[PDB]
Amino acid sequence: MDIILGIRVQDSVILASSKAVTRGISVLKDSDDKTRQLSPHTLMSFAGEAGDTVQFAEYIQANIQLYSIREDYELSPQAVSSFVRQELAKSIRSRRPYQVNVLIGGYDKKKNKPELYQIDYLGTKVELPYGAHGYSGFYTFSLLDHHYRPDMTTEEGLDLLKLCVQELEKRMPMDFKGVIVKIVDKDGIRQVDDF
Amino acid sequence: SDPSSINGGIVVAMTGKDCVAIACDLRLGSQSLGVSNKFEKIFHYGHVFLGITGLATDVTTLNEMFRYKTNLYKLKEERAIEPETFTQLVSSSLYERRFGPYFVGPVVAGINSKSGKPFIAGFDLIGCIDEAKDFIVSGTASDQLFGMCESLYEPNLEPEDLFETISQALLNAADRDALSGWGAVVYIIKKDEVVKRYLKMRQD
Amino acid sequence: TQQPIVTGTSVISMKYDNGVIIAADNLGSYGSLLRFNGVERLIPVGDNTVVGISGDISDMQHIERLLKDLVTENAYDNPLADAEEALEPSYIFEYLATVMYQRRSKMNPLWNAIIVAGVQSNGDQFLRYVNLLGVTYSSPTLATGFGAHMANPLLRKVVDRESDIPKTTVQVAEEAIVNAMRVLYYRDARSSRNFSLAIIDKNTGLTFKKNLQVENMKWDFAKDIKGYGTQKI
Amino acid sequence: GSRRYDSRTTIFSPEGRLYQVEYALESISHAGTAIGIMASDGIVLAAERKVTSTLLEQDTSTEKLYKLNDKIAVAVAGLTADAEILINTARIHAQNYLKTYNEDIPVEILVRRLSDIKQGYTQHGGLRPFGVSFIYAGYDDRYGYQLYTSNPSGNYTGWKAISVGANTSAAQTLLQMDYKDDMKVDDAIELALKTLSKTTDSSALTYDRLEFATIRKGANDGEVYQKIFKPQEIKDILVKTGIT
Amino acid sequence: QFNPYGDNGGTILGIAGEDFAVLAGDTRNITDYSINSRYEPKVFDCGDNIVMSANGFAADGDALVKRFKNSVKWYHFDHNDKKLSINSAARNIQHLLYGKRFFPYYVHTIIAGLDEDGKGAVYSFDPVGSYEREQCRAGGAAASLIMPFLDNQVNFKNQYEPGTNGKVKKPLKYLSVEEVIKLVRDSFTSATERHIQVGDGLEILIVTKDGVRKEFYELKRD
Amino acid sequence: NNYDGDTVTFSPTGRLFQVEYALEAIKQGSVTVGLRSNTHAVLVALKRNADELSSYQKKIIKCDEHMGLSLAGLAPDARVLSNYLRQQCNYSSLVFNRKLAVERAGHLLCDKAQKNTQSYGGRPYGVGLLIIGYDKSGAHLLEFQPSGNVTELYGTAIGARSQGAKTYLERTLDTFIKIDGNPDELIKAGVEAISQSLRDESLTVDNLSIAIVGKDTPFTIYDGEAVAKYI
Amino acid sequence: GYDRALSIFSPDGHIFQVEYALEAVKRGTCAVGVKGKNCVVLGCERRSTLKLQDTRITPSKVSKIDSHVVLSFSGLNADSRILIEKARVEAQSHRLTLEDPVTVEYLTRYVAGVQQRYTQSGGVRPFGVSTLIAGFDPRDDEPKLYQTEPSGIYSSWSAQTIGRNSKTVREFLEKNYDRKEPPATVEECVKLTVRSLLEVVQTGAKNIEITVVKPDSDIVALSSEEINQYVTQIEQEKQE
Amino acid sequence: DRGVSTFSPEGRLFQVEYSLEAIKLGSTAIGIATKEGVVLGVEKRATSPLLESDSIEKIVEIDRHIGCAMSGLTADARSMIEHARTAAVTHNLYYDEDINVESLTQSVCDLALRFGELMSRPFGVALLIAGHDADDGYQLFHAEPSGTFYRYNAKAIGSGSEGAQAELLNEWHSSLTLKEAELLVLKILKQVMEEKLDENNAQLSCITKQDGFKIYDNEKTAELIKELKEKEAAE
Amino acid sequence: TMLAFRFQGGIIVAVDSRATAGNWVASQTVKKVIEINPFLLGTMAGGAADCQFWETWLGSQCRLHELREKERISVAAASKILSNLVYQYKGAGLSMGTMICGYTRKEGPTIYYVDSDGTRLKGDIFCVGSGQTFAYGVLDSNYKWDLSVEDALYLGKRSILAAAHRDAYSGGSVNLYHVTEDGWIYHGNHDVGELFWKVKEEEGSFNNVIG
Ligand SMILES: [Mg+2]
Ligand SMILES: [Mg+2]
Ligand SMILES: [Mg+2]
Repeated sequence: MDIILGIRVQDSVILASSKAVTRGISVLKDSDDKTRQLSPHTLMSFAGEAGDTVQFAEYIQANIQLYSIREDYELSPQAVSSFVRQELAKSIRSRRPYQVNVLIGGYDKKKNKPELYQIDYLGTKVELPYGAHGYSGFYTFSLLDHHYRPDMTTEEGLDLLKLCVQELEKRMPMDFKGVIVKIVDKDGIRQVDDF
Repeated sequence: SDPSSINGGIVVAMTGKDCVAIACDLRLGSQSLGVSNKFEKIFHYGHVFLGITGLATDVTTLNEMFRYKTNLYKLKEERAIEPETFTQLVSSSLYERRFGPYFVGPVVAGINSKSGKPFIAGFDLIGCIDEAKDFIVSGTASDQLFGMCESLYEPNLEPEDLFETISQALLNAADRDALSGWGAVVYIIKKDEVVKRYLKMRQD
Repeated sequence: TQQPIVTGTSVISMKYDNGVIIAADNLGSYGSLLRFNGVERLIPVGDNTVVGISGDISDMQHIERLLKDLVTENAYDNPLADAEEALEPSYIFEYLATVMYQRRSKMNPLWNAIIVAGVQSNGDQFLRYVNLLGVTYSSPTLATGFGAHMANPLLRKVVDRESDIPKTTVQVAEEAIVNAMRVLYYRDARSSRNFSLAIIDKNTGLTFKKNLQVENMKWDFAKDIKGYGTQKI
Repeated sequence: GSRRYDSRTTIFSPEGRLYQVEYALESISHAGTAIGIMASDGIVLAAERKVTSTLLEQDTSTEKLYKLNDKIAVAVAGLTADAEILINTARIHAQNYLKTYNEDIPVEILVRRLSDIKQGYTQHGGLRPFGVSFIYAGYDDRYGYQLYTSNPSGNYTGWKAISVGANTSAAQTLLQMDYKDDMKVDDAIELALKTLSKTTDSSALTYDRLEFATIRKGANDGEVYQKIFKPQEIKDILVKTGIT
Repeated sequence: QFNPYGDNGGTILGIAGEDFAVLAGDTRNITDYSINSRYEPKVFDCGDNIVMSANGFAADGDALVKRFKNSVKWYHFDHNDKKLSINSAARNIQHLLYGKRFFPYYVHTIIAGLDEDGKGAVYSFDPVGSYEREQCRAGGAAASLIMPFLDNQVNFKNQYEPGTNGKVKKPLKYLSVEEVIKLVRDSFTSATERHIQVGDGLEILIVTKDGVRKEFYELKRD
Repeated sequence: NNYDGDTVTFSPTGRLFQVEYALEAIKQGSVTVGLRSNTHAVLVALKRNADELSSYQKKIIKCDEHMGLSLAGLAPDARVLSNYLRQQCNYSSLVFNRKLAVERAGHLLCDKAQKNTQSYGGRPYGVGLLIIGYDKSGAHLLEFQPSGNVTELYGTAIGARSQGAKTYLERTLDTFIKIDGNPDELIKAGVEAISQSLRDESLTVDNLSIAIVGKDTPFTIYDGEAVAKYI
Repeated sequence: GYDRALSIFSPDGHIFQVEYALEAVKRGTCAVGVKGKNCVVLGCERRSTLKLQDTRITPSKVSKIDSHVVLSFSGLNADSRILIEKARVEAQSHRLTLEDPVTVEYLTRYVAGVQQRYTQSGGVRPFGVSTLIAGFDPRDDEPKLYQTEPSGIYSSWSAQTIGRNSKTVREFLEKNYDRKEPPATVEECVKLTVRSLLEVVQTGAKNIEITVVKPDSDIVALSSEEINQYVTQIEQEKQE
Repeated sequence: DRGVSTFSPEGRLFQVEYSLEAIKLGSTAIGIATKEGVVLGVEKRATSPLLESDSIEKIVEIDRHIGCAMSGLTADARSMIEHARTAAVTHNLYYDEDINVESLTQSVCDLALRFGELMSRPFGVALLIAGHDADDGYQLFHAEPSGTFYRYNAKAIGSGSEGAQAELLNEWHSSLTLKEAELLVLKILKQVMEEKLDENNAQLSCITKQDGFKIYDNEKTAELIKELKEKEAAE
Repeated sequence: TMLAFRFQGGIIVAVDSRATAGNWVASQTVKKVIEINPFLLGTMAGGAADCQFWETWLGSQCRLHELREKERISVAAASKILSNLVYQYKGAGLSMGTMICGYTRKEGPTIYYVDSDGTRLKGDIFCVGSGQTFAYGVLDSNYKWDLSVEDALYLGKRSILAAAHRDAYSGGSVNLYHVTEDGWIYHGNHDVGELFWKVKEEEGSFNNVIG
């Protein structure tokens, strides 16, 4: 798919993901949620080749849910991100690689810290204060490099995210039909229904 | 397209008097786009240091792999691996992927704990060992580093002088490369103390 | 997938009233080089079948061995190997046809065009074609390569349809085959003057003729041809 | 055919017991006693080497206490060769977990994995089980200090204090008598050595007949240190506790 | 490079009547601009009152027919000599074709016979197994020449009733076997005139409750 | 005794007891008769029922248009072997455009049964077969034993009380061999032969099973009211 | 590979290896399952021969297969882990492909199928384990309780017990459990489950484990003190 | 010990003969075939009153036109049913039609002797496979672990089989109605069962051409039981 | 051209009938709707064989599900069996565009778009094929949740007609299906050659064409 953004503020991680699903010359759906809850305090957004994206996300989801049940324990975001990276790093030298880029936003309940990980289809992991995949970063990183401060409040993070989406809506050629925004904090995961 | 120059980055190592130095930039990018300015390329397993340039997924993967192997080595041997031995391990590990290689340019640096002799070594992506006395270079600005090192370097430099030489070799080489820079780290290594210094450089 | 190296050109054949005739020159070409001048491309199987093969010679030699092995295998635990349970032309063909199509389906063909000529137990004439693609067909006249283009037209003037077969004698049929072989020598750049001819008759059996030559050739008129248009001398 | 000579190692008795497991446990009951004691500020591992010689090179010798990673160690009771097969597997499993999740393996997960391997040999394959019982001493940031034991059946359990090998019945009674929950490592060290000193089949307990180890947060600030005791260090702690 | 496929030309035609069915096909076999055979049967009786033809690449066509005939034999063995219905045969052929989805039988297959209510039936297949019951279907080289003629003369397409001027269609009256055979012969005569791969001879297999009958007709040999 | 635990063990007198026990399963099976002339070959089989509510177990299996057999012993083993024959008959047709010779069919069965008698883990087949067929050398009748032994015969019988039918055929040898171009009389001789193996029970309409193959006669099985003619 | 047929029939038509696997279950600690009107309770015996145990880390007897289903067992402990693992994997696989969590019946059918497979596969012995599988189907408020055994047969139970002295506690449940009116509340259901174990257990201290499963993935394990209050109230009513 | 595929001196496979003994210990199952349909009935035999009897599934649907009842080690039947269902559906996929009851039964029986040293032992369960097809009409088969299957007009398997079979011998005739067959299964089940027959410890089912295979409700069977009691008291 | 949309009265499914090989019209009588069971429908677009084969196969898997689970298969589960299958063949060259449409108690009326690329999407409206854009125009401007079964059926019929007219690779005839709480209901084959002139006259549309 197209645009997926992430921003880590003081006490939460905010993921924004486009709603459009274009298959050729037609916009098939304008309400697609490009994300899966891996665990109560870990969310993964994704974008790449059709089919592979969802197949990969649900495969990762299942594995983490299996781990949670076996150990009666939630893995740290760092641990989940490392598991995901290894799967993609394994995948890139396969017969047919997963063509999927992901952002993993999680709140570590042990350290009481939000964490944002950006991983591409090659298995290239980086922890960031804010991240993006595809052409999104080309427009948004300049704004983020400018207005972001690490002690921001979730509301300030959302305002800065609106600034990013407005710039994308102005300068990007493709109509991505707005974004679904989700916040990950100590209380878990919730969706901002008005954006 | 060329895997060795998608992410970009550089590493350089030098020998001094009873000391070695290894340095790297902090950039990680997706071609023209700068993504991270905290992607370190130097790792260590005990007192042996390993710098890795090239494709970032493989840099991360190999680090995890050599951590794996050096941890088992230590449990069985009941001692930390030495630079000379680790160098052979890196070569072996890389050549086993001869026809499906990791796209990297590793650089080993360290001091033998028994002999006290400084040691550096470089490799190609498939295991060929370049065991130089003076210096080793790797990355997208290796040509630049070769020119800087070949002119700036002199043998038997003291730790604090060696720092200046390797720092200026890296900095000025990175500034002539589009895919390198965005910060830099320098490790100064002595037989039983290691100092790590982050360098102030231009962020473009 | 390969490419043919040492090759054999046309194999021509036709039915007549009491049997079938088949013929093929004794050349093994190596591109434009006429390298081997003593190659037998008609291979008899028993006393009732002759298999004529064109195309790659190394593959021909392989097929030759399969047929030799087929006879051996048919004799095993077979008291009627020289009688009721002897190899028929139809059995030999279908075997080859199976092999050819299997090999093309593995994308590793036997680079040949084969004509199996023979006479069945009930005296019926057998004449069927198979090639590297596993393509099969039967006709009163069959020819491979250049023979398809030049021989068939001449042989079809003798036997144009099924009803012409009982009207065609062995002398007339052999005459047509020998004439066709001459024509191919005139016009095929990969033919030789020397050839082998085989007759399988339901009465007189298998007659295998070796060391035949193209004769009664017309060349004298060449002396009168001068230049390419305007030249008189 | 070959059926004639098959012992059938993986079958139930009429009573519902696994013959080979029961006999492997009988084998282990003759092995040198190993004791594990868990305290609030660390874990103690103590073990007795079997009838040694004066010509045995003790300082380079290891038959009882093994290191799985920096956080986890094991005490062995049974066939040493069998134990080393499993130990190398466990070491690899810990490294696999570290590579996958970039975190040190939780103690129980490692213990479960080895215990599952042992279980497999009792249910399928037709091979004899590993004649080994482990005491796992380890630490992680979830449960803190943990003691486990596994045996040839592949069954594992958690403990505050536990013994394996010879004279476990006598040893377990002595531990049950003197163990308390608010106990500390230095006290646990003393309890372990006192228990061995009473249950030993030898005439006297000496440094050359012992292997000793501690897992302490007695490492500079929030981290854990493993200490495999040297022969001279075992000799000193024997004098300190007043056994020699 | 080796090309495992070829084109043996030919053309086939199936027409379903009210209580009969026909499957016709020319007897010419070719490669490029040469004739291989003027009489090489292409339409086969496969048993159980089913007729079949796999037009296109003859090697794949002969292989498929051979394998289907085999399937009929084993259907009798495995299911107590039960008669294989035309609908069941069609589905079986879909699986034969799709079994080679990634290395196809390069053929246009048609089968004809009677359904379980005794009515005429024709089924048409593409090279990779898609199939559909039809009243009328031409296949092969000259299919593009014949089908429009059949749309017009069998289904009365674009034909209306005089006097009404486009308001009332021509009613779809049923055709007799003698009427169908006329349309088949005219179809192949016309195809022979304008298509070089069509000619030599026409062989028609007619299927009724009484069994399978054959009819042969000469075609132009040029 | 000590040498009957598996098929891989000779006894001290050189006997294979597992094979002999498999042979015993045939003797427990219901009687079936085979006989031929120069033009036709006939199978006659006495089918056995479990009780009055049950059907009568089928005894005859078709292998090709020109070949088939009757069974006595373990029916599932006959299904395995008949399936193998079907495949071999079919391989001969598809590859060589050649109907499989009855003698060669016997050789293939012999070799398939043999492998089960020399290897560990497996077991011998627990069934006897009577194969009839018409090929290029005329009519044929074979007797298959799961020891591997296959024998071409003019006539024979296998199963319980088969000795009575076998003696009858041994007397009638000169008569029934001459029954050429008359299928009904050849079947009559077979029905009369199998009657010599009956005790207490007699041939009823759902009891009797007959098969025939010949010069211009495909292998066809007759059951039910189709065999009432011969009762 | 090792292909030896260990589970085979005997002259009297018994598979002794499967029957000896049941004897291993008979040896195992007692487990009990009781379903109320809007809940299911799983009770489990802990033999007090093992003190100095660390109850934080010791494998608990009741295992969550998913957030809405639980599994307890009697028999070989090591064998039970293999079934539990397979069941947990199948639970996630079912969610992945069907987009809906397993029904309690489906999960039971799977575990039972695994147990059966080990009774006619070469080179393997049967599981020496019987299980009690309990929970609530997705978007359903009807309680579910199933039992499995080494042979692979499974069935649904209003109340059931397995393990050592299960004959005694089944005797108790058969006279005390009324089908027309099952334990209406969580209290009544837990009380009846504790009562049934008290017929066999010995001391009501740390020897009884109780786990209550309610609809919509509401699973909780009772503590020592909470259970001890039931033990106290039961005997005080008994003194009369 | 001895081979799993060993022949006895009498010419029987030891393991097959021993599995037949296990089937004799199983709960009774009865099948009766008529021209109006085939009826299948089973004894549930719950080991305890706390066992919810409706969870006992000894009668099973293979396809819309084929049902199946079991007796013996019922856990062994699950893979046989799975194969039967797959075979039935697969044939419909390949041939766009229903599969013949005999062909279905033959496919199940092919599994039977696939044991050795494939599965480690024969099946310890017998099946009554009942169904309908256009060619041979209403049919009832008895599939054994020997690989042998007999067709039956009526058949009883399990612990009360020889007593029930003798009763079916007298009672069955070619003009039985479906209602008469239902009562007849109930009558014979009640005779051979240890416990008193009711709608909770016994289950009925039938297969008809129109409605296909149906397992009877406990309310529907209860009425047939009451109808049976009255007609037996009628003389 | 094929469409499917959710509304008050369940689901409407409408498809065309044309099949082409290049510019050659191979068939005008193709059945692009697959009756998987009394409650499930499957639409076919792309490769004729791929769609036919794997959707009839899907019906075998759905039948096996309800035999094993004694319960009707969900539209979600049915669609995912097909999507997981085609995903295994990804790269091999399958060509499929399908809508899996059905009704269950737990889900209500549901439509899933399944694709040979592995795409599986739930939604209210879908149009697939070479003439999908033409159908979308009519649908989007006239769609409401509160449509009568009669009006919804017409909208679907009219949206295919729109595409049959403009798209060269669409046409022949229109097949209508209506899926309710009690299953699907076929609503006839409608020849475009007669439907066009009928709609033009009655609706007053298609004023560019002369008739
Ligand atoms: Mg820059
Ligand atoms: Mg022409
Ligand atoms: Mg158009």
